[PDB]
Amino acid sequence: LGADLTPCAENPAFQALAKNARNTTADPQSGQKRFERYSQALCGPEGYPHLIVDGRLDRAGDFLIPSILFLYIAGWIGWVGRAYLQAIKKDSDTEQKEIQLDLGIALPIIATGFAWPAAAVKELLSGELTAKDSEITVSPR
Amino acid sequence: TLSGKTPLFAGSTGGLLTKAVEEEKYAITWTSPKAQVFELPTGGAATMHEGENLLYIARKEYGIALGGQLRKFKITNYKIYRILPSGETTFIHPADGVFPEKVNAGREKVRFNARSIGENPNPSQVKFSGKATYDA
Amino acid sequence: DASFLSSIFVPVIGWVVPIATFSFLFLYIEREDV
Amino acid sequence: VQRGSKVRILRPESYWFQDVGTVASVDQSGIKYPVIVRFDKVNYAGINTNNFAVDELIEVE
Amino acid sequence: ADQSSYLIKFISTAPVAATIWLTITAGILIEFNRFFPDLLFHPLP
Amino acid sequence: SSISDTQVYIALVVALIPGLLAWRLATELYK
Amino acid sequence: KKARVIVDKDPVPTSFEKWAQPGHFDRTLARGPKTTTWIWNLHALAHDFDTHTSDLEDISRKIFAAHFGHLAVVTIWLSGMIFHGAKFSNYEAWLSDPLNVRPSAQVVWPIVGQDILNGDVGGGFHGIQITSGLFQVWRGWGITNSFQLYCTAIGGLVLAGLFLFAGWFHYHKRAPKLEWFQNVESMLNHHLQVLLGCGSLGWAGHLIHVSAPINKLMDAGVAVKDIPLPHEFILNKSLLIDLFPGFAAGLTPFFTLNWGQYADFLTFKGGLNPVTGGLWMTDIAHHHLAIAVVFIIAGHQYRTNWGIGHSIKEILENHKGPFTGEGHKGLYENLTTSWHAQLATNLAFLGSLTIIIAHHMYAMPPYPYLATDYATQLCIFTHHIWIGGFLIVGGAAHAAIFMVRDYDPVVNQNNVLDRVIRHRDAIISHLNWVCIFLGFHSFGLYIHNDTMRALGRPQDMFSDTAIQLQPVFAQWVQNLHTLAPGGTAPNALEPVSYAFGGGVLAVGGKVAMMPIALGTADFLIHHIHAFTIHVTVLILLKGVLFARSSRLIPDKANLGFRFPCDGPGRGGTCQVSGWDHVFLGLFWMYNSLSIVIFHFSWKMQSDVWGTVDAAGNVSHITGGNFAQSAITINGWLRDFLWAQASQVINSYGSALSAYGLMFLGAHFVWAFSLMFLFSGRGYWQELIESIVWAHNKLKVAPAIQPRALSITQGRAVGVAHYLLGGIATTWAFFHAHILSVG
Amino acid sequence: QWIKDPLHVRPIAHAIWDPHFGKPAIEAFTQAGANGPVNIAYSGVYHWWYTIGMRTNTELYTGSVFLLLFASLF
Amino acid sequence: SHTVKIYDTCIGCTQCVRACPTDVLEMVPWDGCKAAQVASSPRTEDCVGCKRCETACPTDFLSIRVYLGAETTRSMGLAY
Ligand code: CLA
Ligand code: CLA
Ligand code: CLA
Ligand SMILES: CCCCCCCCCCCCCCCC(=O)OC[C@H](COP(=O)(O)OC[C@@H](O)CO)OC(=O)CCCCCCCCCCCCCCC
Ligand code: SF4
Ligand code: SF4
Repeated sequence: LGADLTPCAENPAFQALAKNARNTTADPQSGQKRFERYSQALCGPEGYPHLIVDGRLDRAGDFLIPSILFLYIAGWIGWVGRAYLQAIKKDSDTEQKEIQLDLGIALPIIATGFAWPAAAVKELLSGELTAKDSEITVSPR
Repeated sequence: TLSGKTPLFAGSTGGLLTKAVEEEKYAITWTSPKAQVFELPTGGAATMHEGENLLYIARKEYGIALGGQLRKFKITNYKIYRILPSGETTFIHPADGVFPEKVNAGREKVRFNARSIGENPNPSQVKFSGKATYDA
Repeated sequence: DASFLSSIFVPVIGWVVPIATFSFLFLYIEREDV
Repeated sequence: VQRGSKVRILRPESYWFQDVGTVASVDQSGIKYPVIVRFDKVNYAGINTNNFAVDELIEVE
Repeated sequence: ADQSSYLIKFISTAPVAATIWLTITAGILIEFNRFFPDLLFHPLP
Repeated sequence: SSISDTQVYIALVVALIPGLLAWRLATELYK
Repeated sequence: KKARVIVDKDPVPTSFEKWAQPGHFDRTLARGPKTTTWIWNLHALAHDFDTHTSDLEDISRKIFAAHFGHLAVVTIWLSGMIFHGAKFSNYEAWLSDPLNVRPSAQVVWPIVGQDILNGDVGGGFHGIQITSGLFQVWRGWGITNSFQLYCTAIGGLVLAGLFLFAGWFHYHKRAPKLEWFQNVESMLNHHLQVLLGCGSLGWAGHLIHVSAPINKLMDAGVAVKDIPLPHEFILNKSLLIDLFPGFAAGLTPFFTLNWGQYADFLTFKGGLNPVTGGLWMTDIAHHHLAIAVVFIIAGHQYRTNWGIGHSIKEILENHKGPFTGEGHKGLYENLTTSWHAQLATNLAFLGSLTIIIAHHMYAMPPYPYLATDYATQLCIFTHHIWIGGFLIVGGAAHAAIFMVRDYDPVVNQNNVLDRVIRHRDAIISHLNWVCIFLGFHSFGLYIHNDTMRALGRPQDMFSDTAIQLQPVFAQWVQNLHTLAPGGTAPNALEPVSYAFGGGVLAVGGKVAMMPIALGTADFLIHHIHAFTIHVTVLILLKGVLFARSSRLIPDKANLGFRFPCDGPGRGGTCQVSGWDHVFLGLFWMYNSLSIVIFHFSWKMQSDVWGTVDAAGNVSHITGGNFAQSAITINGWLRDFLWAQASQVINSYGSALSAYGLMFLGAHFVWAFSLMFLFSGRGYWQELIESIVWAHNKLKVAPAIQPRALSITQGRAVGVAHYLLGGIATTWAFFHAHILSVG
Repeated sequence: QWIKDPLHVRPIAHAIWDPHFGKPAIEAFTQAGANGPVNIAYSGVYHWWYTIGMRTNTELYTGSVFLLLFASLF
Repeated sequence: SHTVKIYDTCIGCTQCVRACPTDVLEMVPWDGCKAAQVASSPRTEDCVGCKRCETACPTDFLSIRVYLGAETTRSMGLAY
């Protein structure tokens, strides 16, 4: 797109960097397979692949696929932590259960965390996702 | 004015400076059942006398720290004086004759507000008036 | 040919104004009249 | 306001303003802040009790 | 074994569960980057 | 090259006027 | 009384119950968390055994067991370093060519491109070049192959497990009484004799039988495969007599005091071995023998169960004079009833000793091929300087903790401690004066020099070509040491170190050690050192002497060792505690030692280290620029910090790239410290209030209430990141620069 | 002098009169074609005064005296 | 001097009088609490402003408050 972006296959600087390619892992062809993967990206004038994050599906693997994958994993984590905190408030020793986890409570919660978007929609539509503003504390104005 | 024996210590440089002769000076008196070692508020060890003791000090807080220490020696008859350069000796602690932790009759409420603190007015309501928000 | 004014004004700004100013301000902040 | 009844604080200066507390005891001496209320949360001083008036409380049931 | 219950309550404490869980997570990431290195983007068909 | 001696002397004499007015204003602001 | 073994049987049961109870040891922590303050208090109170129990016997038992656990930690570390030298190093390739192979352990696994760090160190090996000098230590031990390193590592692991079992044993099974610990005379006798004199005598035995023969064969040019095993010098006597002919006479010249036949292997040469640049192994063995005899005799001083000897208490009772009142009367009871007074003395004098070790091990290089390994020399000097500075600060901390907790006015009455309290205004105001004086006449001369050089006035500076300040007393002491092998040490051949004088010793075409000439810049920097040391002393001594009281706050001992303030009144009383004085003294220790190690680095690179030609002239690393550049702050900034940090910034894409990364990340941590040091916790608690609101809205709120750090924890975190970042920057800078140019 | 070559002539802020300067410093700041030691101006006041029509030193002088009387007015 | 004022939410537990290092505070008779006592500050000229009384107070936000004001030799805590 912008500021002299060519495909990596057409760029002489990318093919100049591809010859002297350090091996990332123990196999000798990591440096060659790295540039063979990165050849389909767009390329700056110095030879480096520039990602395009505007949202088109030609470049969806640059940012859109990591976005959906991250949001799924982070929603899993935050949802499971929320559900565990709400699970242990009914037990009357809640502070002890935060420094010492109950595995018998936590492990079904981390197992059931694959359906966090469905559960989050079902809790948003039910109104149990949030508390009322008059029921939580605030400071003097 | 004040009768008492100076406690036994060889002197410190932490004692009382020119403010004593020019501005104000404090004294603490107490009686002891026996001669024993206490710590000065100025730093160092000193032996109190069996009988009446007198120890001139620079600040009142020195006397109340020492009187808090003398309670560990089961001594509760200590008195703190304020001495001016004119020689004017006034009796300040305990002023009433009873320690301030105990209620005594004849004491009046000083600087009592008959409201909770969240009921103080705003600063802009009291602006240019010469009063504070917490007054009265 | 007024370049000689610097050898007057720079010593005045650097010595005479600080001495007179700090002397006034010192005797003013130590004064008990006003 | 009864002993053992869940109440909510209406004192704005309090640590537990708009937060649920539990009544411990109520004094009948005609004093201004008779109701002793206990909390699960402690304040910044580490204390979880305070005296309140009847006007500073609403019952939570 | 009553001491085994004590060991399970020890493993369930916050720093020990943290070091076990983050060791497992870091090990998964390290092993994935051993076998499949250099994934700047997801490659497309 | 530059301006003359007469112009520097005249500018100093003119600068005595905001000096005197600044003295009066600073004393008035204190008063 | 008498010194006997007395031991309780099974005091504490061995059970995992209290591992499930975090904070079981304090009565306040054992209730459980209500805020996040509890979690940090579980760590700040974890080793403060006085808050655990009040009785001194249980505290002493906990200390003795924790010492065994700590020795087990150090032994695991030591045997792990020896195991990396065994399995993952080029040690055997380094023995064959010490001048051209760089020492390296720690091969790095290839995962994310970090096998760039496995650089070509030589000997057919790729790995991280090490700077701790384990290789020189092992060559001085006489170790010639990897299997001896494996046996040493396995022995270290067995010794570590034995220490760990000993700690378990003396806490749970057989715990000593309090009167066992208070036999300080018996402890001093056994330490000075067995731990030091018998240890130095056994090490003299090793140096005579194993180290000096093997190192003499290595220096003669024999290959390390042709050098016989060290037990074959004991079996076959003719090899020793072929190396050292004094072994032909046997043990009979020892007992008949005919010690002159042993002069083959017990020398007094001085100087350095011209092949290795290290000390002579015969001198080192003779040293350990003489030291062994002195410590064995010294450990017979104190009285035990047989009448003869000394009471340390009686020695202390006698030493009173006219100025000092009752003398050292109560000081025995302070050191026998308080572990903090002992930790103050042992930590301050062991930190001073560690600094002394740094100076001695640069100037008289003990190990073979240590002097021409410039990287190891710089790193072990600067390492031991930092360790010594930290331990001195810890000694001052525990002096303040003694004054707050364990000090007794009844015991310490009219003695030296009671009297130094009673004129602390005199001491502290005079130390205040010495610090202001030295700050002017050390740093203000640099400011004068910067201004004079900036104004185009080099003749008005303090330099060698202008107003001269010659360090004339240190020049005098150097001349007296150069002339000592003639008359004031007739049986020495060469001076104690070449740093005082006596010509240039070159090993491998590089300067091992040469005379360190002292001019105006050395005068200026020694007074910078005197100034920064004195300010550090001012802070730490003012913390200890005012730990209990001051004019400002008379009951400071009631508030404790570690408290933030006594509130905003009486002017403002932030940072009056003993902890806070340790806190500020940490910064000044950092400042001082940073200037110490910068002085070492630039002085040794500019005036000592470098190459020697066949003509004999020495070309140094930075070219002698210390004399004219180090007298200005601009010269330091330019020719030391800008010029020598070219190697750590130009190091991406090389094997030294981790040091560039650590250089930047240490700058990050040092800058991150200033968030904690400059701010305060009322802001942060009010910010946590809005974050806790946003959690209470979404019903994700912990029962453990989020709190900001305490005031003291804000200070501790800030100074910890300040020290971590500032020292790791100097670490990465020293490493990348000296691994390039050394 | 800056009028006839704004690209190659350094503007002058003011003169230096400093008795602390040694002779190499006095030589080092005798720059931009000046008779003595001077400071170079970096505030762009030459470009601004040249753009808005000023051409001589007398015009700058009358500007400064006008601002002296204008400050007297305030 | 500083200004120390006592609000009506006092419970009379006398902890501010005990915490005070300079004897500012005393307990007086009262009838608005169960302990029948408030704290009172007659000697605010001895007040250094260290706020140990506010540290010692158990009520939810402070039956007693210190308002820092003009500085004297006593309020600054100078022995000279
Ligand atoms: C249960 C876990 C959890 C969840 C769901 C949230 C949720 C939230 N936090 Mg968060 N927080 C947490 C833990 C959590 N927090 C912890 C432990 C800390 C202390 C480090 C913080 C510190 C924190 C700050 C400082 C801020 C938030 C903010 C927020 C909000 C915006 C999202 C965000 O910034 O996330 C990002 C949160 C972080 C990067 C903090 C670390 C998160 C950790 C790594 C996850 C905890 C994992 C948990 C312990 C696992 C439990 C599993 C269980 C089965 C045992 C959102 C309401 C922001 C806000 O108020 O926005 C309106 C904000 O400013 N939080
Ligand atoms: C032989 C050495 C020695 C010993 C036994 C002690 C022992 C003690 N000290 Mg002490 N101290 C020492 C050296 C020593 N210190 C030194 C060298 C200093 C100066 C730096 C101090 C300064 C000092 C102060 C100022 C205080 C103590 C206190 C204490 C007591 C409680 C310690 C505790 O609970 O641990 C708690 C330990 C921790 C919570 C660990 C802290 C982690 C550190 C700060 C970070 C380390 C970073 C690491 C080196 C590198 C980064 C790694 C990272 C990435 C993981 C205990 C009696 C305290 C006390 O109450 O005394 C009675 C106290 O207030 N000491
Ligand atoms: C570069 C920064 C810097 C500087 C200059 C200082 C300066 C000083 N600190 Mg320090 N300090 C610093 C950073 C610094 N600190 C930091 C970061 C901390 C935080 C931990 C501290 C914490 C700290 C403590 C805790 C202590 C000090 C102390 C001191 C004093 C040392 C003794 C003395 O008088 O020195 C001599 C003075 C100097 C070297 C300053 C420069 C003097 C110049 C060169 C000469 C004057 C120039 C000129 C004549 C003036 C011209 C004026 C012009 C307007 C006319 C001094 C005032 C100690 C102290 O007060 O003990 C007496 C002390 O106890 N400091
Ligand atoms: C702590 C570090 C020392 C810094 C202090 C230096 C400046 C301070 C001046 C001292 C003021 C008063 C001192 C106490 C006043 C005092 O008590 O005087 C009296 C004291 C002797 O007191 P007594 O006669 O009562 O002896 C009784 C003793 O048993 C103690 O009770 O004399 C000295 O200690 C003078 C020593 C001066 C200290 C300087 C010597 C330092 C040793 C240097 C050796 C290092 C190796 C050098 C190798 C070349
Ligand atoms: S709250 Fe903080 S700033 Fe204030 S006096 Fe205490 S320690 Fe100092
Ligand atoms: S601020 Fe200090 S002196 Fe004043 S009332 Fe409180 S505790 Fe007493």
